[PDB]
Amino acid sequence: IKEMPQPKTFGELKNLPLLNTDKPVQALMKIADELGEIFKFEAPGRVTCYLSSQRLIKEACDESRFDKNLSQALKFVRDFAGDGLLTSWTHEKNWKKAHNILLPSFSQQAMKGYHAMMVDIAVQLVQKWERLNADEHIEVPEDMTRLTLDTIGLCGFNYRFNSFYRDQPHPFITSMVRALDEAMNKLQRANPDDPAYDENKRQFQEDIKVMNDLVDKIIADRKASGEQSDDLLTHMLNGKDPETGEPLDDENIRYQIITFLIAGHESTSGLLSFALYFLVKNPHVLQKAAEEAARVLVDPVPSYKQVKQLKYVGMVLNEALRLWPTAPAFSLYAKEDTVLGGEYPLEKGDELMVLIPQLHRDKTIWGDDVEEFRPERFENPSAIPQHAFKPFGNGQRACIGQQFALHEATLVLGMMLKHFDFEDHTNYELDIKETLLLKPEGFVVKAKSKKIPLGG
Ligand code: HEM
Repeated sequence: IKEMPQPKTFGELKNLPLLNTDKPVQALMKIADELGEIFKFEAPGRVTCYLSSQRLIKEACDESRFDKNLSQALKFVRDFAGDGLLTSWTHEKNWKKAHNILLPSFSQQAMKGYHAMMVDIAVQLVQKWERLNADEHIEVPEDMTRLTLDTIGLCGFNYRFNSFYRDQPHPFITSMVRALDEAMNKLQRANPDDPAYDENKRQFQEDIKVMNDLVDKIIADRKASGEQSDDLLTHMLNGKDPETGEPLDDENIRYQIITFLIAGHESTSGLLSFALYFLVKNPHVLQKAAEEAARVLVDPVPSYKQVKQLKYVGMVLNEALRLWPTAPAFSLYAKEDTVLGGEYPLEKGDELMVLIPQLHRDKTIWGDDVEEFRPERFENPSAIPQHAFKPFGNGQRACIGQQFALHEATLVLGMMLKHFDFEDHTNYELDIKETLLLKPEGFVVKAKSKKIPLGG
């Protein structure tokens, strides 16, 4: 039984002066390098505990002792994501019900049905880049976000945002992105009911009606035609919880649709952008990956089977997730009084954060060279110690989109590698912007086409 390690406290400010940054996760990582696998963090009126070692994180992942907590971010996101799967407590009736209904629609098998729609958008991306003039360049996260949003839109509810036809995004995306940005901004707002934020709260209400109006209209449209589809909306309209026997109601269906867009777009865009960041910085890995892509992707458009044979591209994406998991933290609470790691007593309801980028640099698990980009670490996934690699969270509250995200990213990165050579023409210095997610801000490349025809 030990006192919990903790950074210096500064009077009433507690540990807050140590996070005077718009990159708190990276600052927290530096604090963990100093204090080790657990420290307590205090701010005026809040206390949390940050875990970074596999040894402790494997205890935190025992679901009989700790359940998912809604961070303050998730709470503010709940004002428009409602009781969709991401922003619900595990005890909510609609959590268990939407989970049981939705899980078969997110399985590896189910990816066979979304494949044609993911290729549709992936071809539009390849075509965009094929059509650039020499001397133009690519804005990487901006184009990955066009792709992921359009793919979730199409696979999710057969709606085309048509992001590659636009300078200014579709109104629904604008409202969604501004809603998220407002929810993030609220976290560091000292005088929230001040008059200066009345414009903020009106705009926030406008963006919610825009999102709701569109999604309610498409749901009602679909119920009136009876059209069936290869989309998640179809499954939610037809599905019944095997446990209660009930279906989702229209309002919850709307929240799940908004939730897929929130949960899937930025996180999957980051994963593709970081993977392409590490490849252009490690030309020898880029060549090995491009060699796989040429060997495997023999038809003008990839089959589902082919995507599954892209094992090295898969390793690349897992190593990008090791170094910079794009959702860098998830929050947990103690369900009852407990002792963590035989040393730290926790009281019922105490909060823990899992600092995933630090977890992923546990030298006792990964070897001393943790900063190096080595996809080969993932050659044999079953040999990786249990709970060492957690970019998709944990247990029943893990990412339901994991197979969808991975299949999407493998497909797209395999086609990028097949069709283009890449140049890091600005010698880009990694700049990791933090919102709810990580992304390599300002990352730009040039792509030189290999002149390989696409398909019907
Ligand atoms: C590679 C990109 C992705 C990463 C790194 C990621 C990561 C995560 C993480 C860490 C969680 C747990 C959140 C928490 O504990 O508070 C989560 C949950 C969730 N994600 Fe993802 N995710 C990704 C892609 C997607 C996609 C493409 C979708 C949807 C199509 C999606 C939908 C969801 C949903 C609905 C939840 C809540 C699941 C539940 O609690 O029942 N994610 N994801």
